[PDB]
Amino acid sequence: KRLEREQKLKLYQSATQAVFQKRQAGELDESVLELTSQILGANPDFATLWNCRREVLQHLETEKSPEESAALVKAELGFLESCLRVNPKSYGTWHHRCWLLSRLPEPNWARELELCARFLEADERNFHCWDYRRFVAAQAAVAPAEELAFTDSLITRNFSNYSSWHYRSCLLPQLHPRLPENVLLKELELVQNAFFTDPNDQSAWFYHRWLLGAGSGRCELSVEKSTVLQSELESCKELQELEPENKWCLLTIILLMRALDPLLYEKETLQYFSTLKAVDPMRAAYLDDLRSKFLLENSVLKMEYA
Amino acid sequence: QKDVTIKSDAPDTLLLEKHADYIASYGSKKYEYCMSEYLRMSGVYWGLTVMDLMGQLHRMNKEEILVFIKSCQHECGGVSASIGHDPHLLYTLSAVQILTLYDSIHVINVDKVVAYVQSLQKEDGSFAGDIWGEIDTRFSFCAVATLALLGKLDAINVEKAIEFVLSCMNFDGGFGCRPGSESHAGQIYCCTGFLAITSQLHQVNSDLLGWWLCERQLPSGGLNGRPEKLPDVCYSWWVLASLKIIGRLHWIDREKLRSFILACQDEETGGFADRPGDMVDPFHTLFGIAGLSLLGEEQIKPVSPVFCMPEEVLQRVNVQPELVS
Ligand SMILES: CC(C)=CCC/C(C)=C/CC/C(C)=C/COP(=O)(O)OP(=O)(O)O
Ligand SMILES: [Ca+2]
Ligand SMILES: [Zn+2]
Repeated sequence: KRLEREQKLKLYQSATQAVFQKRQAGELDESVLELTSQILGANPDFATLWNCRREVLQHLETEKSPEESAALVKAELGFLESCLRVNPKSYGTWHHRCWLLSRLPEPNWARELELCARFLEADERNFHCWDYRRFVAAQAAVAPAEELAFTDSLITRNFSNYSSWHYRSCLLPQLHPRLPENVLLKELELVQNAFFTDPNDQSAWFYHRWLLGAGSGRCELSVEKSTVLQSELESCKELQELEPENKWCLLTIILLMRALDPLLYEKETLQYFSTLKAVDPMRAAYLDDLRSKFLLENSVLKMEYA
Repeated sequence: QKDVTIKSDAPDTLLLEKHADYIASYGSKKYEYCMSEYLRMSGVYWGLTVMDLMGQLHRMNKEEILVFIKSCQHECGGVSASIGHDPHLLYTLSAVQILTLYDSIHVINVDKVVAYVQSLQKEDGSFAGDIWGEIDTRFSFCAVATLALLGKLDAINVEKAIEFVLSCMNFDGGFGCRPGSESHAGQIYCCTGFLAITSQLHQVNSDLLGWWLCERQLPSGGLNGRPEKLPDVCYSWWVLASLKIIGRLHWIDREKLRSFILACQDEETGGFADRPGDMVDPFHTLFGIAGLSLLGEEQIKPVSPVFCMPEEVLQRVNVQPELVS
């Protein structure tokens, strides 16, 4: 342990030394690509070395044949993919890939989308990869509807869904292009499946709270939406019975009652705040402030009675 | 549900003497340190700031650090992490924070720093980190914090910068790296700090964002950086500082968080780790100490939630953005 890393250190130190010497000498060649490959594998956050690689690739592009140039970029893609397998959360590595692809005549975007699907099946929460996927989708002019279909299969195949629900929150407005009610109802159905399938799973509850605000007034509640929301309310009460320590369903009961009729449900809303605070005491201060806000809203509604 | 379980013999007292000793001798033990030279300037900033919060700044090497900083400013005006490395907004900010701590801003060429920052703004208002063009709201914060400390916020296109940052606001009230990016505590800190500096906190949904942030607190008392992740002491900074900026610091359980932060100390070596019983480092030492200050620990100087520097320093340069409450 302690010995072998005294060796590694002096290797990285002399290779680092060697790279900086070559750079000061203006030697922008495959030397320096060889040296930095040996350092960036274990230390991808060494930003200056990614810069050195770019300076070399730029220089060589001017002095090499188009086929030699093409060969260097394919080698770079393989290098990059090997680096990502060891450290998939390095800002520098993902940016270098983006820099490289943006430069190309040329680029094979469907292959890059596949790379993304592969990294996301390993870690569905890797934000770097989701950011890269959005980059690739915009470059390839992938339509929001295709990306929407990708997110569905991801949410249903397993949990760890916050990143995929978040992506849906951005896509849905684009394909729209404040959701239309037919879309909102279908989303509510999808999310309500999720949180009844895995009531633990905070991401569906967060997305549902957004959906509850993303509609028309209420009360310009349609009979269909009124009925759907009332149905949700009763389903959450059932889940409360199955899972008495589940705080998300309790909060959602409160929010549904707000969405339906604040004044008619005043009594129940207050009862639910008490239960919820006992179940989730770390959020007592938040919940008291939420209750205070809701009561002030109620006073305004009552004072609107002429 | 992913959480740590704190052990019953976890430290439950603040060990300031040990932390000051740890930071004072950091990088002298010499060591595989070495490794992290690509962030040296920020490392220096973390050490100096935490020492100043603890009243121990004098035990660090002011004259040495000023020569180091001067040697890291490049011809373009930007500052690198270390000698021979390339300039970047991250290390330009750290350098300027250090010089602010030391009331030594004219050690570097301020006009050229301003010109460097100005040069990295894009047409949509965003900022690249350097000439290679990585766009991140981190760099929006670095740009306006650097300029605010220099009295030069007027040098950039502020309305366009605000527009870009607001385009990064999400369904859940938070902010990510770039438009479309998922909410992350780290980016929320950068963005709420940015909006504080530019006087735009009225554009944040404080109740919605505050809720998302307070739901970062796990049963252990520690905070994570997004849903379904493990807690980490540096979120005691990212999350609390954001909550303070938006007037909702009381939405977390302060005693439970304080207990978690104290459990991350190493009682033998000093310093703080990311989680109880892991290896300590200066980054987590600063953020643990700064978190405790936000929570009102008497032995630690009050810390600015926007700049992560002692408030007395910001008062001296007269840069204290108004927060929500
Ligand atoms: C204190 C100060 C003045 C800072 C300057 C601004 C700055 C660099 C903020 C960092 C923001 C952050 C922690 C982002 C997520 O990074 P990550 O990808 O490491 O997050 P993770 O590994 O926890 O997921
Ligand atoms: Ca000294
Ligand atoms: Zn951390």
